[PDB]
Amino acid sequence: ATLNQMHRLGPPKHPPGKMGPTAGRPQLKGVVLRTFIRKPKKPNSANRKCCRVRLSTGREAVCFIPGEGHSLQEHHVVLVQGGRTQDLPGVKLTVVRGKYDCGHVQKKK
Amino acid sequence: KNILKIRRRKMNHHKYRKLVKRTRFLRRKVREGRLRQKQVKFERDLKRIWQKAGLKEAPAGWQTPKIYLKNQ
RNA sequence: UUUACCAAAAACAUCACCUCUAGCAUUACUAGUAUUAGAGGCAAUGCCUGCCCAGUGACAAGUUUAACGGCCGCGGUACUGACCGUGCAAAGGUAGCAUAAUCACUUGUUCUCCAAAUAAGGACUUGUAUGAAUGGCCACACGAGGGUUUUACUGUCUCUU
RNA sequence: ACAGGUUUGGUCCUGGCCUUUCUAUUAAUUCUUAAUAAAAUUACACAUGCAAGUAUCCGCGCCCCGGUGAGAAUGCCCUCCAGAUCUUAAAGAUCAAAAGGAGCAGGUAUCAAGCACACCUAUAACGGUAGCUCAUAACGCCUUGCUCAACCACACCCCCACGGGAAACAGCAGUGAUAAAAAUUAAGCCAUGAACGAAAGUUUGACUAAGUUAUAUUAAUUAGAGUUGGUAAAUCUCGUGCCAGCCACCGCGGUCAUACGAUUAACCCAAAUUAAUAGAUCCACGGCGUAAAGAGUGUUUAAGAAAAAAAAUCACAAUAGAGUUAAAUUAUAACUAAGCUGUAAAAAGCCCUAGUUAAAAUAAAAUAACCCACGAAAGUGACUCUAAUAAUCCUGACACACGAUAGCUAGGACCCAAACUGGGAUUAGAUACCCCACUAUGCCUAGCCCUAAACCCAAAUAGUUACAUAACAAAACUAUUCGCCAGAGUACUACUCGCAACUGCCUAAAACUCAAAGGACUUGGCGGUGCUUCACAUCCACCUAGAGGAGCCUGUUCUAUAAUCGAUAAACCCCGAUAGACCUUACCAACCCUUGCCAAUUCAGCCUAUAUACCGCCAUCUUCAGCAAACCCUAAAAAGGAACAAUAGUAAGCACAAUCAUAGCACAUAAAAACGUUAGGUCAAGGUGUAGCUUAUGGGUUGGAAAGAAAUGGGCUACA
Ligand SMILES: [Mg+2]
Ligand SMILES: [Mg+2]
Ligand SMILES: [Mg+2]
Ligand SMILES: [Mg+2]
Ligand SMILES: [Mg+2]
Ligand SMILES: [Mg+2]
Ligand SMILES: [Mg+2]
Ligand SMILES: [Mg+2]
Ligand SMILES: [Mg+2]
Ligand SMILES: [Mg+2]
Ligand SMILES: [Mg+2]
Ligand SMILES: [Mg+2]
Ligand SMILES: [Mg+2]
Ligand SMILES: [Mg+2]
Ligand SMILES: [Mg+2]
Ligand SMILES: [Mg+2]
Ligand SMILES: [Mg+2]
Ligand SMILES: [Mg+2]
Ligand SMILES: [Mg+2]
Ligand SMILES: [Mg+2]
Ligand SMILES: [Mg+2]
Ligand SMILES: [Mg+2]
Ligand SMILES: [Mg+2]
Ligand SMILES: [Mg+2]
Ligand SMILES: [Mg+2]
Ligand SMILES: [Mg+2]
Ligand SMILES: [Mg+2]
Ligand SMILES: [Mg+2]
Ligand SMILES: [Mg+2]
Ligand SMILES: [Mg+2]
Ligand SMILES: [Mg+2]
Ligand SMILES: [Mg+2]
Ligand SMILES: [Mg+2]
Ligand SMILES: [Mg+2]
Ligand SMILES: [Mg+2]
Ligand SMILES: [Mg+2]
Ligand SMILES: [Mg+2]
Ligand SMILES: [Mg+2]
Ligand SMILES: [Mg+2]
Ligand SMILES: [Mg+2]
Ligand SMILES: [Mg+2]
Ligand SMILES: [Mg+2]
Ligand SMILES: [Mg+2]
Ligand SMILES: [Mg+2]
Ligand SMILES: [Mg+2]
Ligand SMILES: [Mg+2]
Ligand SMILES: [Mg+2]
Ligand SMILES: [Mg+2]
Ligand SMILES: [Mg+2]
Ligand SMILES: [Mg+2]
Ligand SMILES: [Mg+2]
Ligand SMILES: [Mg+2]
Ligand SMILES: [Mg+2]
Ligand SMILES: [Mg+2]
Ligand SMILES: [Mg+2]
Ligand SMILES: [Mg+2]
Ligand SMILES: [Mg+2]
Ligand SMILES: [Mg+2]
Ligand SMILES: [Mg+2]
Ligand SMILES: [Mg+2]
Ligand SMILES: [Mg+2]
Ligand SMILES: [Mg+2]
Ligand SMILES: [Mg+2]
Ligand SMILES: [Mg+2]
Ligand SMILES: [Mg+2]
Ligand SMILES: [Mg+2]
Ligand SMILES: [Mg+2]
Ligand SMILES: [Mg+2]
Ligand SMILES: [Mg+2]
Ligand SMILES: [Mg+2]
Ligand SMILES: [Mg+2]
Ligand SMILES: [Mg+2]
Ligand SMILES: [Mg+2]
Ligand SMILES: [Mg+2]
Ligand SMILES: [Mg+2]
Ligand SMILES: [Mg+2]
Ligand SMILES: [Mg+2]
Ligand SMILES: [Mg+2]
Ligand SMILES: [Mg+2]
Ligand SMILES: [Mg+2]
Ligand SMILES: [Mg+2]
Ligand SMILES: [Mg+2]
Ligand SMILES: [Mg+2]
Ligand SMILES: [Mg+2]
Ligand SMILES: [Mg+2]
Ligand SMILES: [Mg+2]
Ligand SMILES: [Mg+2]
Ligand SMILES: [Mg+2]
Ligand SMILES: [Mg+2]
Ligand SMILES: [Mg+2]
Ligand SMILES: [Mg+2]
Ligand SMILES: [Mg+2]
Ligand SMILES: [Mg+2]
Ligand SMILES: [Mg+2]
Ligand SMILES: [Mg+2]
Ligand SMILES: [Mg+2]
Ligand SMILES: [Mg+2]
Ligand SMILES: [Mg+2]
Ligand SMILES: [Mg+2]
Ligand SMILES: [Mg+2]
Ligand SMILES: [Mg+2]
Ligand SMILES: [Mg+2]
Ligand SMILES: [Mg+2]
Ligand SMILES: [Mg+2]
Ligand SMILES: [Mg+2]
Ligand SMILES: [Mg+2]
Ligand SMILES: [Mg+2]
Ligand SMILES: [Mg+2]
Ligand SMILES: [Mg+2]
Ligand SMILES: [Mg+2]
Ligand SMILES: [Mg+2]
Ligand SMILES: [Mg+2]
Ligand SMILES: [Mg+2]
Ligand SMILES: [Mg+2]
Ligand SMILES: [Mg+2]
Ligand SMILES: [Mg+2]
Ligand SMILES: [Mg+2]
Ligand SMILES: [Mg+2]
Ligand SMILES: [Mg+2]
Ligand SMILES: [Mg+2]
Ligand SMILES: [Mg+2]
Ligand SMILES: [Mg+2]
Repeated sequence: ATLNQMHRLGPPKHPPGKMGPTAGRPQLKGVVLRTFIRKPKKPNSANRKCCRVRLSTGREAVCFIPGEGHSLQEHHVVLVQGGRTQDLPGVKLTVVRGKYDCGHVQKKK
Repeated sequence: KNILKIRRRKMNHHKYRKLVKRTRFLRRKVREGRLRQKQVKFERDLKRIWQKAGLKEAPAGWQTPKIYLKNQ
């Protein structure tokens, strides 16, 4: 704008970050509620294996299971991370595989 | 063209008016309830002034008028 | 204000709002004259007061519901039915509100209150028998009205002296 | 940033999102050693040990080092220094509490007013004024250590600890609970610093030296991880078949996947490699007609800016009064007629109707106007008069006064118009378009409401036509300003504040979702748009003979059968068939035969799946005039490229045309008919790509089919 105007409002500052689903934490603990399946957005189609967890922050959320095949039951603990699924609406949480009651997707050799 | 921005507004306005009719009296209840919180918080704002200024009672000649609940 | 002597109220009245009737002179109304005066209605304020003149009145064949009064079915459809068929009506019950001082079912369902509530308050609600001046809905102040909670208090009571 | 990917059939423009760089934690996969550094979830609770002693008494010391970041917008910077303490022949000096301000200092104005927050008296605690702060951010609310040879703050909680809960590791180790977060209940005062000491010296979980850890660098002893569609370094064969899965962005998988799982080759990091979360970095000295952005108008306060010119007139329709009425309409009378009104066409409606002749009230103001005045904007154009258009003239708010229509309140008005509602049609329905009524409502007086596409989407005031074309449109710019704009929705929304509003106005978010949303443009295609010219068996008008009814022939479609396939809108339906009793024959029912036609072949044979893998043949637009290489132009080029008193186009090729055939001409018919379109038709003419079958999906014999309850297309023969 004009100078006086740029003086009245000062310099531009860059806005502090909006935290993700994990709320600033790189991973989180979780306890499963019900395993189920959800349908992808339009141009492509499948059915993905998905889960519901409670977190140490007390909040319940939808998280996703990467890989094919798994052993997941209620009350099983998992480590979750901030990977966002492109396929599904609003599923921003992903179970890290290889820790706790989720072992690596089993080799077929 | 630009109509397509404007058309949105039109629908988005119309769909509002409809709501405001159906939700109308519900909205009156909530509104008048909200003035009923208003006038009260006004009151506390003044009572806090006596009780900070040390006087127990309100100053002489104070009825503390209702502005927010004013009608007619 | 009311049943003098079993009812003081949620009845009546009432500011307000509304209809109808009246163009005028020595006893009422009135020594007035339509912003007036009579016959009523409903109850201030605030938001409102939907559709119906076929019936019965009323007025002047025609007109009137802030006059008496009314304000629907029976099937088919994505558990529900926006949609469709068809009939009947003068119109087909809206806005609200809702288990109510509202036939029954009925101690409706649920939430709060309590150790426990057929109580009380909040919701939900087809009430097929709510509902708009035979007024509907909120709201202030008010009430020897009618219910429920808490404080405090006690010979009400344990349980009497 | 030297930038890159990502909106569209495509091109620019605007514009977010993402990648490529560097750092820190944790995790998943791996990890040989040593060296240097750094070690940290948790102002949650703390088992056990230790962290203050020294010294002839007294005394000196005992959050000093050390810990932590809980709290507080705290504070950095800069004056000014009390007091503690050191030195000493009394002033030097080290910290520096408190008190202060040139200046700077987290977000939020949807926190806009705080509520005694000031001063005068030197009189000596009484009186006297009415102030102080604040849109240059007062008063709040939220979150936070730090500007780093250090600084600030806390020490179990009640900011402060007299008292109260209650029984304190935010000293070093270690331990529960919790968290994505995991060092030794280790050794000495030997070096330094500190505490005492006259002094040897004593103590010190400060510290020194170790010990534990891939957490970061160095170095070798040590090789494992990620990737290979694009951006972005690098791929082969299987498997799977919109499934299982994958991706940071675009996206990949629907039977041939370089994107998935697994190989193979490779690429790039390397004792590490990837993933996740935070940082560092990242807007606008850019912009505001059409893209997000100039508020509906004017004035002023604050606060700014400035050479000289900067008051001339209506070509006449500011505003507010008071009076007036020209054409029309209508009350309501008098003649006349039975009809009048209304649409594409009709009904309804009115016949207290229509025509003509008379006539006030209310309303509204032909022509002049092809004008371009007035007003700040909204606005203002029938007539006359009264009042009257701020400013020696830059800008200026949330303050002040205005503001079309519609709307609200009260009192009048009502010729006409008219939401609404009620009839009538139109229609599957018509809550509408079309007709008939008729109301609020437009009109006057007072008071509100304060919104418009209030738009000329172009801010005000000086200037200039110099530089210059994103695109379009109203050509391009400086200078001083004021207002405004940080992806798209969510949103003229939710909460807030204020307002004669209480379905209102104003001001105005976020969770969530997406990878776009948008401005202009280009070529098509289409248009129940307008205009011109046509259709020649061709749409209407017109001519002739038929079909749909009947019988029968034949083809489909359903049902029927153990019992083919294919075509199936125009462009299937006497269709591949110019031809099924066996055969043809693909089919079903049984039976039989396994180098099973050939010169040879771990080889033959397959009317098995794919016509959306194709060649061949064709249909169709189409009896349509174009289609395409080679060039050349266009203040950019997606693309377009003609005018004959011609303006940027030239072009061989191939269609059409021309010639051939119909036994001479001419005509007509025949043929011809490019490019592409319909993934149009056919793997059953045949041939093949890919997949399958191989004592069978192959090859033979024998017998069996094709029945009609219907439904229909086409024909033939008729009804004389
Ligand atoms: Mg991911
Ligand atoms: Mg919308
Ligand atoms: Mg509210
Ligand atoms: Mg009595
Ligand atoms: Mg009495
Ligand atoms: Mg009594
Ligand atoms: Mg009432
Ligand atoms: Mg009563
Ligand atoms: Mg009647
Ligand atoms: Mg109802
Ligand atoms: Mg209710
Ligand atoms: Mg009952
Ligand atoms: Mg009833
Ligand atoms: Mg009524
Ligand atoms: Mg009644
Ligand atoms: Mg009664
Ligand atoms: Mg009743
Ligand atoms: Mg009262
Ligand atoms: Mg009472
Ligand atoms: Mg009483
Ligand atoms: Mg009383
Ligand atoms: Mg777009
Ligand atoms: Mg595209
Ligand atoms: Mg387009
Ligand atoms: Mg993206
Ligand atoms: Mg680790
Ligand atoms: Mg660590
Ligand atoms: Mg502690
Ligand atoms: Mg410290
Ligand atoms: Mg520190
Ligand atoms: Mg502040
Ligand atoms: Mg100081
Ligand atoms: Mg807010
Ligand atoms: Mg605070
Ligand atoms: Mg903090
Ligand atoms: Mg304390
Ligand atoms: Mg104490
Ligand atoms: Mg410790
Ligand atoms: Mg301590
Ligand atoms: Mg532990
Ligand atoms: Mg020790
Ligand atoms: Mg060490
Ligand atoms: Mg390492
Ligand atoms: Mg290293
Ligand atoms: Mg090794
Ligand atoms: Mg490459
Ligand atoms: Mg499937
Ligand atoms: Mg394959
Ligand atoms: Mg990739
Ligand atoms: Mg792969
Ligand atoms: Mg920049
Ligand atoms: Mg521009
Ligand atoms: Mg925005
Ligand atoms: Mg403007
Ligand atoms: Mg303004
Ligand atoms: Mg506006
Ligand atoms: Mg100047
Ligand atoms: Mg006037
Ligand atoms: Mg007339
Ligand atoms: Mg006509
Ligand atoms: Mg008629
Ligand atoms: Mg004109
Ligand atoms: Mg004009
Ligand atoms: Mg004058
Ligand atoms: Mg002037
Ligand atoms: Mg001016
Ligand atoms: Mg000015
Ligand atoms: Mg106005
Ligand atoms: Mg009006
Ligand atoms: Mg009125
Ligand atoms: Mg009227
Ligand atoms: Mg009249
Ligand atoms: Mg009329
Ligand atoms: Mg109608
Ligand atoms: Mg139709
Ligand atoms: Mg039409
Ligand atoms: Mg009328
Ligand atoms: Mg007007
Ligand atoms: Mg305008
Ligand atoms: Mg305009
Ligand atoms: Mg204008
Ligand atoms: Mg505007
Ligand atoms: Mg705009
Ligand atoms: Mg301006
Ligand atoms: Mg210039
Ligand atoms: Mg161009
Ligand atoms: Mg947004
Ligand atoms: Mg608006
Ligand atoms: Mg609003
Ligand atoms: Mg405001
Ligand atoms: Mg024909
Ligand atoms: Mg034709
Ligand atoms: Mg026939
Ligand atoms: Mg026939
Ligand atoms: Mg069959
Ligand atoms: Mg067949
Ligand atoms: Mg077929
Ligand atoms: Mg076809
Ligand atoms: Mg075909
Ligand atoms: Mg034929
Ligand atoms: Mg045969
Ligand atoms: Mg065969
Ligand atoms: Mg097929
Ligand atoms: Mg084909
Ligand atoms: Mg086919
Ligand atoms: Mg072909
Ligand atoms: Mg040509
Ligand atoms: Mg060419
Ligand atoms: Mg070209
Ligand atoms: Mg010839
Ligand atoms: Mg010829
Ligand atoms: Mg031909
Ligand atoms: Mg030819
Ligand atoms: Mg041709
Ligand atoms: Mg096909
Ligand atoms: Mg073949
Ligand atoms: Mg083959
Ligand atoms: Mg065979
Ligand atoms: Mg046979
Ligand atoms: Mg037939
Ligand atoms: Mg014949
Ligand atoms: Mg014949």
